[PDB]
Amino acid sequence: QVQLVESGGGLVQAGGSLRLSCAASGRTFRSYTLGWFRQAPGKEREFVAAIKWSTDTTYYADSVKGRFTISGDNAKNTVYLQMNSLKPEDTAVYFCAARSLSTVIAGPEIPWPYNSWGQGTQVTVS
Amino acid sequence: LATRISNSGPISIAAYCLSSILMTVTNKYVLSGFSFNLNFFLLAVQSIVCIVTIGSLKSLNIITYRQFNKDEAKKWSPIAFLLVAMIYTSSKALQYLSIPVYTIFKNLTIILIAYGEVIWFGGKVTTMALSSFLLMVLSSVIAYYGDNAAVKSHDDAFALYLGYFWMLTNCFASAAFVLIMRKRIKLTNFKDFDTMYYNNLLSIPILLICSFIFEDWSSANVSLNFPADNRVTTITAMILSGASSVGISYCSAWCVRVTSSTTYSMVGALNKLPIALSGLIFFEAAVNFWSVSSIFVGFGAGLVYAVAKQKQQKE
Ligand SMILES: Nc1nc2c(ncn2[C@@H]2O[C@H](COP(=O)(O)OP(=O)(O)O[C@H]3O[C@H](CO)[C@@H](O)[C@H](O)[C@@H]3O)[C@@H](O)[C@H]2O)c(=O)[nH]1
Repeated sequence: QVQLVESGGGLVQAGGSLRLSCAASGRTFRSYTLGWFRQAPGKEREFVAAIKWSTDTTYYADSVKGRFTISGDNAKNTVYLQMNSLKPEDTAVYFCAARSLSTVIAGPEIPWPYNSWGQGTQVTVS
Repeated sequence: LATRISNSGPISIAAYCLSSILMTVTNKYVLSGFSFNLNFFLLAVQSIVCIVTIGSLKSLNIITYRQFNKDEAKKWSPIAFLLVAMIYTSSKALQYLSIPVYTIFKNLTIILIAYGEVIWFGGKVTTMALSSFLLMVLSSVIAYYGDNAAVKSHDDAFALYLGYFWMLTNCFASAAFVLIMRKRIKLTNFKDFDTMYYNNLLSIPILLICSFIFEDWSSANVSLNFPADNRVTTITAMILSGASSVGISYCSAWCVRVTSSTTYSMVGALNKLPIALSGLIFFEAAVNFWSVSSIFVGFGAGLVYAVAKQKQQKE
């Protein structure tokens, strides 16, 4: 079984910093695009960030530009998502979604080409 | 109006080329995934769709094939097994390798087919054909270096080796299927579609059983393969893949009927380049000096061999 596991979620005071990870329990992220979504308590999933593993090209959401930083450490097959200056509205469950299709056919902000998903981790900011 | 399109030349080649691309892109979409493990189940669904599709056409009187006979299936089971081994190793090889690298690696099959015929079927290999076989070995070597130029860990290289193992096995399984099936077609006398009908009849039971023993059929694993949200897209990809196999078969018999067999051999070889580029556009594939030149050297090698067989059959 190949699953994506997130870690690092928790409760942080407003204006702090946090880090989230998305590891793999199986094959490598080669030739895949890893994205981070959030599901607020009573809203729909929202795009946060994404990264292309091989070429390391990152696409960021409109409202999290200059605050988050999605980076990838190639030595452990892990994808990180630094969060800085978190506002209270960031409270949501952060999912990690693997993908293979290209950005030409569908944009990086579209969920349907994402064929895998992790359980996610609760992030709360007060 | 339907008569006008039926005899058209350009339309017959466009339909075949678009159905070939459709088969590869949808098969690669489902196969790649991230947690996809049920390769036997996917092949079983595609075969079931093929049997339902041709069963529908024959009912409407668009395609004619034979009627199943038990005595006629006991003599075709060996080829059903060879089809199972060929498709499965083709799914594994495509799962780990990119579409371009897989396509050029598939040209190694005709080296085994052509040299397979000389030992048993009494054929021969002309100098042009031999010149091609060298170019497809060169393309294989270049592509191997193309993939290896992007692996920098213990993992991401064992994945490559698994891709090459399933590719090499698929080369020996496709050569065996072509040669043995040729030997037996003289005995059975299937002509146009009954060969596909029996292939997809026996392939269904074999794949379903092999999935039970080999693949993991559990509540957890099935959820990973088919997330509730992405069920609609994955199912539609599987259905389009199965119906694309029927589309290519009907459009291939269509192409031969209109533009003769001489143009169909060259259409199959020329169509390889669109199939390779479809991998770059639709999926993330490495682009560099080795990989790009590998597509054009492997394309030129296939074209030269096609002209070589065209010359050999001329005299
Ligand atoms: N991709 C794809 N190809 C298909 C499909 N269905 C059929 N084909 C391809 O369509 C062709 C059908 O050719 P056959 O009717 O199987 O002829 P053959 O056995 O390959 O004929 C060979 O032997 C003869 C006697 O030695 C030769 O006369 C002939 O030229 C050729 O070498 C093959 O290339 C086969 O792979 C399909 O769904 N998909």
